[PDB]
Amino acid sequence: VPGAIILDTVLMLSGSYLFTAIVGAMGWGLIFYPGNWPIIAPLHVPVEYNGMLMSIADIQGYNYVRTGTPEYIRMVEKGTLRTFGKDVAPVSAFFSAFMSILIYFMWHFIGRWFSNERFLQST
Amino acid sequence: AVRSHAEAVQVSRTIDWMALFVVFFVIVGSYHIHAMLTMGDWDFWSDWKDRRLWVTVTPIVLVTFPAAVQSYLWERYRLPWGATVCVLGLLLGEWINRYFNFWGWTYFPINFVFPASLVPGAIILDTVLMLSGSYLFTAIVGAMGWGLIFYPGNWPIIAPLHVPVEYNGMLMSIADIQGYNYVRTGTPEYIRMVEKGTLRTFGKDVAPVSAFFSAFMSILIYFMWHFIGRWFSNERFLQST
Amino acid sequence: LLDKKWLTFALAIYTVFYLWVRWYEGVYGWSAGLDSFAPEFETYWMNFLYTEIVLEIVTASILWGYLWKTRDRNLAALTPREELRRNFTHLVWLVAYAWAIYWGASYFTEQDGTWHQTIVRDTDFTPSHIIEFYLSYPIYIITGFAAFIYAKTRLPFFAKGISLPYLVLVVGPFMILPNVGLNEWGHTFWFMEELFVAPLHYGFVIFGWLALAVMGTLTQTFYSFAQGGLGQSLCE
Amino acid sequence: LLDKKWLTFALAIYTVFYLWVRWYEGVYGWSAGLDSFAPEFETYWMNFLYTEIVLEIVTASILWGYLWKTRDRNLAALTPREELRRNFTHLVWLVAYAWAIYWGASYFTEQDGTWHQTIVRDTDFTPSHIIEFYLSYPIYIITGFAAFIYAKTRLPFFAKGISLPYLVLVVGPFMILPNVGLNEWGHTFWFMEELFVAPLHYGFVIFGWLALAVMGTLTQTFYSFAQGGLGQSLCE
Amino acid sequence: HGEKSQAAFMRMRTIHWYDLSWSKEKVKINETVEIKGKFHVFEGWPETVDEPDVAFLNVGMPGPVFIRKESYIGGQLVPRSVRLEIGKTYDFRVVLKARRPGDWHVHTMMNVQGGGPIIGPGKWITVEGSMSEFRNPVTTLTGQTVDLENYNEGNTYFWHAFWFAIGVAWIGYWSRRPIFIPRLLMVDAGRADELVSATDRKVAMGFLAATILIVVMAMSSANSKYPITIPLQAGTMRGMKPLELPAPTVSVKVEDATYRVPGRAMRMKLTITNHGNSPIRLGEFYTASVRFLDSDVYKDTTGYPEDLLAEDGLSVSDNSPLAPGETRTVDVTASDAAWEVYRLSDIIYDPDSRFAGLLFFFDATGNRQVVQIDAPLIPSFM
Amino acid sequence: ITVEGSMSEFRNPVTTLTGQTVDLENYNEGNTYFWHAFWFAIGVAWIGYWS
Amino acid sequence: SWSKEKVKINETVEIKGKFHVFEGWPETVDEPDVAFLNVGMPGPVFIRKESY
Ligand SMILES: CCCCCCCCCCCC(=O)OC[C@H](COP(=O)(O)OCC[N+](C)(C)C)OC(=O)CCCCCCCCCCC
Ligand SMILES: CCCCCCCCCCCC(=O)OC[C@H](COP(=O)(O)OCC[N+](C)(C)C)OC(=O)CCCCCCCCCCC
Ligand SMILES: CCCCCCCCCCCC(=O)OC[C@H](COP(=O)(O)OCC[N+](C)(C)C)OC(=O)CCCCCCCCCCC
Ligand SMILES: CCCCCCCCCCCC(=O)OC[C@H](COP(=O)(O)OCC[N+](C)(C)C)OC(=O)CCCCCCCCCCC
Ligand SMILES: CCCCCCCCCCCC(=O)OC[C@H](COP(=O)(O)OCC[N+](C)(C)C)OC(=O)CCCCCCCCCCC
Ligand SMILES: CCCCCCCCCCCC(=O)OC[C@H](COP(=O)(O)OCC[N+](C)(C)C)OC(=O)CCCCCCCCCCC
Ligand SMILES: CCCCCCCCCCCC(=O)OC[C@H](COP(=O)(O)OCC[N+](C)(C)C)OC(=O)CCCCCCCCCCC
Ligand SMILES: CCCCCCCCCCCC(=O)OC[C@H](COP(=O)(O)OCC[N+](C)(C)C)OC(=O)CCCCCCCCCCC
Ligand SMILES: CCCCCCCCCC(=O)OC[C@H](COP(=O)(O)OCC[N+](C)(C)C)OC(=O)CCCCCCCCC
Ligand SMILES: CCCCCCCCCC(=O)OC[C@H](COP(=O)(O)OCC[N+](C)(C)C)OC(=O)CCCCCCCCC
Ligand SMILES: CCCCCCCCCC(=O)OC[C@H](COP(=O)(O)OCC[N+](C)(C)C)OC(=O)CCCCCCCCC
Ligand SMILES: CCCCCCCCCC(=O)OC[C@H](COP(=O)(O)OCC[N+](C)(C)C)OC(=O)CCCCCCCCC
Ligand SMILES: CCCCCC(=O)OC[C@H](COP(=O)(O)OCC[N+](C)(C)C)OC(=O)CCCCC
Ligand SMILES: CCCCCC(=O)OC[C@H](COP(=O)(O)OCC[N+](C)(C)C)OC(=O)CCCCC
Ligand SMILES: CCCCCC(=O)OC[C@H](COP(=O)(O)OCC[N+](C)(C)C)OC(=O)CCCCC
Ligand SMILES: CCCCCC(=O)OC[C@H](COP(=O)(O)OCC[N+](C)(C)C)OC(=O)CCCCC
Ligand SMILES: CCCCCCCCCC
Ligand SMILES: CCCCCCCCCC
Ligand SMILES: [Cl-]
Ligand SMILES: [Cl-]
Ligand SMILES: [Cu+2]
Ligand SMILES: [Cu+2]
Ligand SMILES: [Cu+2]
Ligand SMILES: [Cu+2]
Ligand SMILES: [Cu+2]
Repeated sequence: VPGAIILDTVLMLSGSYLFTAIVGAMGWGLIFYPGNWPIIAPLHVPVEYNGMLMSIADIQGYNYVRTGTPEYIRMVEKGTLRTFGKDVAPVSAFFSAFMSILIYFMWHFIGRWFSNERFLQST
Repeated sequence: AVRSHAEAVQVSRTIDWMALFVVFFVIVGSYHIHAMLTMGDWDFWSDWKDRRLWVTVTPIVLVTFPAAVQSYLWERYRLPWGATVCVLGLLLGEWINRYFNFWGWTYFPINFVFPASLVPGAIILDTVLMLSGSYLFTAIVGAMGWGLIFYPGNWPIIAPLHVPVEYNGMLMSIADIQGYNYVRTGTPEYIRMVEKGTLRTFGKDVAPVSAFFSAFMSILIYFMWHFIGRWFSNERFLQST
Repeated sequence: LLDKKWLTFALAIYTVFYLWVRWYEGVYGWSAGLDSFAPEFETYWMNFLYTEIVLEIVTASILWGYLWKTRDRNLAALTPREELRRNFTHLVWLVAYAWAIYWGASYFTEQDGTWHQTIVRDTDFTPSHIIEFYLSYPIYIITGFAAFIYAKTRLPFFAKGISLPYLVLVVGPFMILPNVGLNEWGHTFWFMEELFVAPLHYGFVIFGWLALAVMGTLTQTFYSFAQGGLGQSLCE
Repeated sequence: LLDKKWLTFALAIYTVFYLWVRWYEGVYGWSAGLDSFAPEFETYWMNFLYTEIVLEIVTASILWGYLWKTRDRNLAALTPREELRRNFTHLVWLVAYAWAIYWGASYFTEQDGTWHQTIVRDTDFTPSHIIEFYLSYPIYIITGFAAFIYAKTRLPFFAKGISLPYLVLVVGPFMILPNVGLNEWGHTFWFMEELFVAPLHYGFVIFGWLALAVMGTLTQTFYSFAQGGLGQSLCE
Repeated sequence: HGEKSQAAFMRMRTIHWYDLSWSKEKVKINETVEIKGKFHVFEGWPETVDEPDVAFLNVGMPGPVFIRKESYIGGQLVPRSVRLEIGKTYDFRVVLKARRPGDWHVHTMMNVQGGGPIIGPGKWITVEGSMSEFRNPVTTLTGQTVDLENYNEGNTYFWHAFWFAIGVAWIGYWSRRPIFIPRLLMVDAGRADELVSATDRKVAMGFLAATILIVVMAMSSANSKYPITIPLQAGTMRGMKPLELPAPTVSVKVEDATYRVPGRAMRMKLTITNHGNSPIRLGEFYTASVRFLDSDVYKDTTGYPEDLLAEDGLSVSDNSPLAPGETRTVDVTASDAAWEVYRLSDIIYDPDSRFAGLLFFFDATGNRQVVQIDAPLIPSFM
Repeated sequence: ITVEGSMSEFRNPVTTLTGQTVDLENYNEGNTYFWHAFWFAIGVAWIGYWS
Repeated sequence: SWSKEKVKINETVEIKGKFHVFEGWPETVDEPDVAFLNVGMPGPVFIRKESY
C-alpha cells in the first residue's frame, strides 16, 4: 500500500510522468522493506532449535512441510565474499528503486499502447 | 542584431570553438564510460591484450559511438570526422587516466597500462564515408576496415611485449611477466579473458579469424547505431515531462 | 560585449575544484582511507561524503531555484541583440556542462578504473566513490539541470515546450547516479571479482548512450542562435 | 427500465457455480483425487474433465451462435433510448466478463498457487487443473467472446470494424489456455521442482498483460455510451 | 585491509592459514622478502562460493608496492590460476621485491573463480629507499636483457602520439573552414555539395591510403624486428601437489558454541579424546586470521601480527595434560579485543551462524597436532 | 498413518533466545492481520476520497 | 592393435588398445563427464559393429 500511495501522490502531486517515474519509483522501491518490517520483524527472532540457530520464519518453513517446495529452491540471501558490513537490505532496496524507474518508464508507454482506441475491421 | 557581416563571421567562429568543445567533451565522457565498461578490462592490461578476445570485442563495442556521431555530423554539416573525434576523445581521456591515475594515484607502469590505438580505424571509417557518401557502403566497408585494421594497428606496440622469456622454468611473454610482477589485488589471473586454445583451433588463424569476426559484428553495430544516432539527433519538443 | 569572460571562470572552477579533489584522494588513498572500519576513515572519507551530500543538495536548490525565480516573464519583448547574448550565455552553460560531464564520466570513473584494480572493495563508500559517485556525478547533474533550466527560462524558442533531445541529454546522464544501486547490488551480490566489463555496469552504459542527445541539443541551440542574428554572413 | 436486474444474475451464476466448484475440489482433493492412477480418480476427476469439456464446447456454440443469429440487421434505425439500453446490457456483459476473469485468472490459478505447494504433480490433469485450466479459463473465454460479439452485433459504433483494444482484451486473455501446453512442457521437461516464477509460466504473464486492453475497451464503451444519451448533465 | 567487511562465517569457513612466516620486516629498495606458510581448504565449503577449481595465489597490497617475483603452491611455480581440492592442505611461498617506500599491509590472499577474494593475515612491512632505485631486469630467450620498468615505453608513446597526431591533422584540416552554423545552413537551405569538393576528396583518399600503407609497413617492420614472438601464456594449472599430513591422533567433538552479544569472547564446549601414546594439551585456536593462544602451553615466536595474535586469549577450564586414551570434556573460551576489532562478533548478521577453526594440541616433547572443528555458533543475549 | 483427535488440540510451542515461549500456530497472526487491514483501509480511503 | 590390415567387403576388423586420461586436463576443455567412443573415418566406409 505505502508504495502505491507514494506512486499516486507523487503523480497527482507533480503531474509530469517523468518526475513520477524517477521519484515515485524511487519511493516505491525504497519503502517496500520498511513497510513490511512491522510484519516480518517478529518472525526474525533468533531461536535455538536443536543446536542450530534458526529464525521463527525458518522454523515455520522447516515445520509445515511443503512437499513441492524443498529448502534449496528458496532464493534467499546466502551471503557472498563481497558483502561488506550491513548493507544487504539498503543496497537491495536501492537496486530495486533504480530498476523500478526503468520498469515504470517502459510500462508507461506499454499502458499508452494498451489505451489506444483503433479499429481494425478484419482480424 | 547582428551588426555587420564581419561580426557575424567572428561570432560564428567563436560559436564554432565553443560548440566543438561541447561536442568533444560530451562525447569523451559518454564514449569513455561506454568504452571502459564494455572493453575497459582489455584496454587496461598488456597481458590482457590477447589475440582472440581483445581483437574480437574491442572494435565491436568501439564502433557504436563513431557510427552515431557520423550519422549526425555528416548528415547535418558534411563534416567527415565524427569517428575520428570520438576515437581521439576516447584516447585522450584514457591516456589522461593512464598517466595521472594508473601511474599517478597507483604506481602501475605506463608500458603495462597503455591503451590501444584506434586512430587507423577511425580514419578509415571517416574516409570511406566522405569518400562514398552512402551510409550503407560505409557500414559494410568502413566497418570491415575498422574491424580488420585494429590488431595490425596495435601490433607495433604490443609486438615487443610478446618476446618469449624463460621465467623460473616456465615460458612467459614480457606482458605475462609484467602482469605476474605488478600485482593487481582486485584482478586475479583467472579473470583474464584471453585466448586459451581449444580443440578446434586449426593452425595459425586465431588473429585473422577473430579480426574477421569483429569486422562482421562491427557492420551490424554500425548499422544499428546509425539509426540510434538518428533518433538521438531528433529535434522534437514535448511541453510536459 | 556578447560572449563575456564567464566561460573562463566556468572552465576554471571545475578544473580547480577537481584538481584539489585529486590531490585530496591522492593524499588520503592509502592510510585512513584503505580500511573502511578504521576511526580515521570516518574522519577523512565518511565526513567527505556527508559534507559533499549536503552542499550538493543545498547548492542545487539555490542554483535551480534562483534560475527559475529570475526566469524571464516577458520573452516576447526581447531584442535580437539581447537574445544573442543570452544564447552565448547558454552556450557557456553548455560548455560548463560538457566540462563537468568529462570530469565525472571519464576521469573519476576511469580514475576508478584504477583504485579497484589495486585494492579490495572495503565498503560501498570507498574513497574513489566519495569522489566519483557522490561528488562529480551530482556536480554534473546540477550543471546539466541548470543549463536546461536557463535555456527554457531565458532564451526564446527553447521554451514553450520541453525539448526532447535536451531532456534526454540532461536526464539520460542523470540516471547513471541512481544506477549506482545496480552495480553495488552487482558487486555485493552477483559477481565476486573485479571485472569492469560485467553487466552490473551496462547500467552506466545504457544511460551513457543518452548523452548522445547532445547532438540534437546543439543543433537546436544552433537554430536558436540563428534566430535574429543568424546573418549575414551565413548564406549571404 | 434501462439497466435491469440481469447484472444481479450475472454476478450470481459465476459466484454460485464457482462456489460449488471449490466445494467439489474441496471435498475431492485428498482421497480419489490424489493418486492419478487410481480407479476412483477416473470417476471423480477424469469424468469432470470430459463432462466440462463437452458442456463448454456446446454452450459456446449455442451462446455465440444465438448471439450472432439475432444480430441486429438494421442498426441504422436504432433510437437513442434503445441504444442506451443496449449499452447498459453490454456493460452487464463486461461486468460478467470481469467477474469470470477474476475467478479464472486469480482465484483458481492462485488456488493452484497452493495445491502444488502441497502435493507432487501426479499428471497433467490434476484436480486443480480440472478446475482452473479446463473449466474457469474456457468459461471466461466464452464470456469474453460473448461480450465482444454482443457489442459488435447490437450497439451502434462498436460494429463496422473490429475494435483493436476489444479484440486484444478478448484474445489476449484467451491465449493463456493454449499456453498451458507451454508450462506443461515446462514441467514435464525443462524444470524439475515447483518454482512458480519459472519461465515456462511467463506465457500466462505475456498474455495476462493483454488484459490491460480493458482500458481502451472501457473508454470505447464510454464513447459509445455517450453517443445519443451522453447528456446533459455531462459538460452542461 | 579488504577483509573485516566480508561475512564472518565465510571468513571462518573457507581457507585456514597457519605456519605463516615472513623473512623480513623491514627491507630496502630492490631487496627481497619471502612469505611462507600453509593453507587448508575447509571441507565445509560455503555453498555460496564456487569450489576452488580455478584459484589464483594473489598478494594483498596497496598497488604495486611489491612486485611478485615468485609464487609457489607446494614446490612448483604458479604464475597462472591453479586447481585446489576441497579438504586438502597446501604449503605456499611468495617472494616479493620492494618497489615503493613506505609502510604496507601485505596479505597472503587467494582468489577463487566465483567466490570472492579470500584474504589471509596481513603483516606490516616497511620499505626504505627511493622508487628511482628500483630495477626489474629480465633476460629474454632472444638473448637480450631489458628492464620491465621502462621497456617499450618509448615505443608505446611514439606510436600513440603518432596516431593522435594523424587524427588531429585530419580534424584540423577540416577545422580550418567554418564548422557548424554556416555548414548546417548550407546543408539545410538548399542542396549541399559545396562544402566537400576537390581537392577535399583527394585529401581524404591520400589520408586513407597513407593510413593503410603506414599500418602495413609498421606491421612489417615490427615483424622484422622482434622476429620471434609467442602468444600470451594462460590456462589453469592442474595437479597441485597437496601436503601429505599424517592423520591426527586427537579427536575433538564440538558440543555447542556460544558468543555473547555484545561481547569480545567466544565460548565452546569440547570433548577431546587423546589417542596414540603421549600427553597432549590444547595450546592454540585459530578461527579467522586470529590466533588465541594459551601462554602456559604455547608461545608464538614467528612474529605473528600483534593485532591478530592473542597471547593469552585462549582459556581452558581444565588444561592439564591429557593422558593417552583418556577422554574428557572441557569449556574453552577465546576472548580478545580482536574478536570485535575484526568484526568476528558480526556473525549474527550473517545468514549462516556456523564457525570453523583449527585447534593445535602440543605434547611434552613439543611436537604439535592440527585438528579442525566446525559447529553451529549460537548467539547469547540474556 | 492414521491420526486421531482434533486439529484444535494441536500445539507448536517454541522458545526463543529472547526468553519467550510462543506458539507457532498463531504467533504474529494478529499483528499480521492488523497491519494488512490497516494499509488496505488507507488505500480504500484514498480511492474512496476521489470516488 | 589392429586385427587386420586388408579386409574384404562384410569382413570384420577389430581395433584394441588402452587410453589414459591425463591428470593435467587442459582447463579449456570440459572434463570427460560425458564422453563418446567414436571412430575417425571418411564417411561410413566401416560400420561400427561393436565398441567397448
Ligand atoms: C540531509 C541529507 C544528508 C544525508 C546523507 C546520507 C549520509 C549517507 C549515510 C550512509 C549510510 C551508512 O552509514 O553506511 C552504509 C550502510 C552500511 O552499514 P555498516 O555495515 O554499518 O557500514 C559501516 C561502514 N561505515 C562506518 C564506513 C559507514 O548501509 C549501506 O552500505 C548503504 C548502501 C547504499 C548504496 C546505494 C546508494 C545509491 C544511491 C542512489 C542515489 C539516489
Ligand atoms: C519517498 C521515499 C520514502 C522512503 C522511506 C524510507 C524509510 C527509512 C527506512 C530506514 C532504513 C533502515 O532503517 O535500515 C535499512 C533497513 C535494512 O535493515 P536490515 O538489513 O533488515 O537489518 C535488520 C535490523 N533492523 C530491523 C534494524 C533493520 O531497511 C532497508 O533495507 C530499506 C533501506 C531503504 C532506506 C533508504 C532511505 C534513504 C533516503 C532516500 C533518498 C533518495
Ligand atoms: C587479389 C585477390 C586474391 C587474394 C585472395 C586471398 C587468398 C586467401 C589466403 C588464405 C590465407 C592463408 O594462406 O591461410 C589461412 C591462414 C591459416 O594459416 P596456416 O595455419 O598457415 O594454414 C595453413 C593451411 N593452408 C596451407 C592450407 C593454407 O589464416 C586463416 O585461416 C584465415 C582465416 C580467415 C577466415 C575468415 C574469412 C572471411 C572472409 C570474409 C569475406 C569478406
Ligand atoms: C581497408 C581494410 C584494411 C585492412 C588492412 C589489413 C592489414 C594486413 C595485416 C596482415 C595480417 C597478418 O599479417 O597476419 C594476421 C595477424 C595475426 O597474427 P598473429 O596470430 O598475432 O601472429 C603473431 C606473429 N605475427 C606478428 C607475425 C603476426 O594479424 C591479424 O590477425 C589481422 C588479420 C586481418 C587481415 C585481413 C586482411 C585481408 C584483406 C581484407 C579483405 C576484405
Ligand atoms: C555544485 C555543488 C558543489 C558542492 C560540492 C562541494 C563538496 C565539498 C567537498 C567537501 C570537502 C571534505 O570532504 O571535507 C572538508 C575537509 C575535511 O578534511 P580534513 O581531514 O579536515 O582535512 C583538512 C581539509 N584540507 C585538507 C582540504 C585542508 O576540510 C575542508 O573543509 C577543506 C576543504 C576545502 C576544499 C575547497 C578547495 C577547492 C579549491 C577552490 C574551488 C572552489
Ligand atoms: C520485469 C523485469 C524485471 C526483472 C529484473 C529483476 C531483477 C532480477 C533479480 C535476479 C534474482 C534471481 O532471479 O536469482 C538470483 C540468482 C541466484 O543465483 P545464485 O545461485 O545465488 O548464484 C550465486 C552467484 N553469486 C554468489 C554471485 C550471486 O543470482 C543471479 O544469478 C543474479 C543474476 C543477475 C540478474 C539481475 C540482472 C539485472 C539486469 C541489469 C541490467 C540493466
Ligand atoms: C459457460 C460454460 C459452462 C459449462 C461448464 C459446466 C461444467 C459442469 C461441471 C461438471 C461436473 C462434474 O465434474 O461431474 C458431475 C458430477 C459427478 O461427480 P460425482 O462423483 O458423481 O458426485 C456427485 C455430483 N455431486 C457431488 C455434485 C452431487 O455429478 C453431477 O453431475 C452434479 C454436479 C452439478 C453441479 C452444478 C451445481 C452448480 C450450482 C448452480 C449453478 C448452475
Ligand atoms: C523461432 C524461435 C522459436 C524457438 C523456440 C523453440 C523451443 C526451444 C526448445 C529448446 C530445446 C533445446 O534447444 O534443447 C533442450 C535443452 C537440453 O537441455 P538438457 O541437457 O536436456 O537439460 C536437462 C534439464 N531438464 C531435465 C530440465 C530438461 O533443454 C532446455 O534447456 C530447455 C530450455 C527451454 C527452451 C524453451 C523456452 C521457450 C520459451 C517460452 C517463453 C514464452
Ligand atoms: C528540474 C527538476 C527539479 C524538480 C522539478 C520537477 C517538477 C516538474 C513538474 C512539472 O512539470 O510541473 C507540474 C506542476 C505545475 O503546477 P503549477 O501550477 O506550476 O504550481 C506551482 C505551485 N507549486 C509550487 C505548489 C507547484 O508543478 C509541479 O510538478 C510541482 C512543483 C513543486 C515541486 C514539488 C512537487 C513534488 C512533490 C514531491
Ligand atoms: C502479443 C503482441 C500484442 C499484439 C498487438 C499487435 C497488434 C498489431 C496491430 C494490428 O493487428 O494491425 C492490423 C493490420 C490489419 O489492418 P486492417 O484490418 O486493414 O485495419 C485497418 C486499420 N489498421 C491498419 C490501422 C489496423 O494487420 C493485420 O493483418 C491484421 C492482424 C490483426 C491482429 C491483431 C490482434 C492481436 C491479438 C493478440
Ligand atoms: C554495387 C556496389 C558496388 C560498390 C559501389 C558502392 C558506392 C555507391 C555510393 C553512392 O551511392 O554514390 C556516391 C558517390 C557519388 O559521386 P559521383 O558524383 O557519382 O562521383 C563519380 C566519380 N567517382 C567515380 C570518382 C565517384 O559515388 C561514390 O560513392 C564513389 C564511387 C567510386 C567507387 C569507389 C569509392 C569507394 C572508395 C573506397
Ligand atoms: C532509455 C530510453 C530512451 C528514452 C527515450 C524515450 C522518449 C519517448 C518519447 C516521449 O517521451 O514522448 C512524450 C509523450 C508526451 O507527449 P507531449 O508531452 O504531449 O508532447 C507533445 C509532442 N509529442 C507527443 C511528440 C511528445 O509521452 C509522455 O507521456 C511524456 C514522457 C516523456 C519522457 C521522455 C523523457 C526521456 C528521458 C529519459
Ligand atoms: C584534463 C585533465 C587534467 C588532469 C591532470 C591531473 O590529474 O593532474 C594531477 C596530477 C598530480 O601529479 P603532480 O602534478 O605530480 O602533483 C601531485 C599532487 N597530487 C598528488 C595532489 C595530485 O598532475 C598535476 O597536478 C598536473 C597539473 C595539470 C593541470 C591541467
Ligand atoms: C548483453 C550481454 C549480457 C550477457 C550476460 C552475461 O555475460 O552474464 C554472465 C553470467 C555468467 O556468470 P559468470 O560470468 O560465471 O559469473 C562468475 C562470477 N559469479 C559466479 C560470482 C557471478 O550470466 C548470468 O549470470 C546471467 C546474466 C543475465 C544478463 C541479463
Ligand atoms: C470473492 C471470492 C470469495 C471466495 C470465498 C470462498 O472460496 O468460499 C469458500 C470457503 C469454504 O469454507 P467454509 O465457508 O468453511 O465452507 C467449506 C465448504 N467447502 C469445503 C466446500 C468449500 O468459504 C465459504 O464458502 C464462505 C462463503 C463466501 C461467500 C462469498
Ligand atoms: C526473462 C528472463 C528469462 C531468464 C531465463 C531463466 O531464468 O532461465 C533459467 C535457466 C537455468 O536453469 P536452472 O534455473 O538451473 O533450472 C534448474 C532446474 N532444471 C535443471 C530441471 C531446469 O536457464 C535456461 O535454461 C535458459 C532459459 C531461457 C529463457 C528464454
Ligand atoms: C517496450 C515498450 C514499447 C511500448 C510500445 C508502445 C508503442 C506506441 C505506438 C503508438
Ligand atoms: C535498435 C535501433 C533502433 C533505433 C530507433 C530509431 C527510431 C527512429 C524513429 C524516428
Ligand atoms: Cl563503476
Ligand atoms: Cl500455472
Ligand atoms: Cu569504485
Ligand atoms: Cu496446477
Ligand atoms: Cu591489510
Ligand atoms: Cu581448514
Ligand atoms: Cu595419459
